[PDB]
Amino acid sequence: WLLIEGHTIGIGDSIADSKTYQDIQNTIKKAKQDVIEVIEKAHNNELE
Amino acid sequence: VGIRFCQECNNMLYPKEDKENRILLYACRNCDYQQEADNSCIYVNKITHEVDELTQIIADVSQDPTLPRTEDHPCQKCGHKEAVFFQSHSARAEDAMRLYYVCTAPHCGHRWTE
Ligand SMILES: [Zn+2]
Ligand SMILES: [Zn+2]
Repeated sequence: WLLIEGHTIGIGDSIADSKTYQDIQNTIKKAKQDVIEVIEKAHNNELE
Repeated sequence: VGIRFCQECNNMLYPKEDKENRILLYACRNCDYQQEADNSCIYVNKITHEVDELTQIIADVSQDPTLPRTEDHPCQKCGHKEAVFFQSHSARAEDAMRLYYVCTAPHCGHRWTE
């Protein structure tokens, strides 16, 4: 039956929507900002 | 506090007290030289090492190319609104990540921590 249906995999299966890329970049930027904040706290000696 | 050697015998000195006058008389044991103890102290030990690293940070680290450089936190003796910072990187001295700053002027070097 798979002869009829067939299966595959390609670049189209790895590309996501532009909105997804924007959300992912926003999440990464927020994470980087948060770790910058916590390392700043550690540098200034307030991390209990 | 420190350590002294001879005046005429170039040899190291131990501590000792005076049986008669009751005064700490640092006396050579390899020879017969003595002196009165002006300090009146014999031994000190800082096991936890409160002594901050500022007493031994070298000034010329400022002109190291590879360290960071921050514009804020200007120096005190001279304004010179740009300096460098770097962690202690000294195992067992203290478990405090306080950044150590040193001014980067050609002849300055006033060090501080904040
Ligand atoms: Zn001697
Ligand atoms: Zn300075």
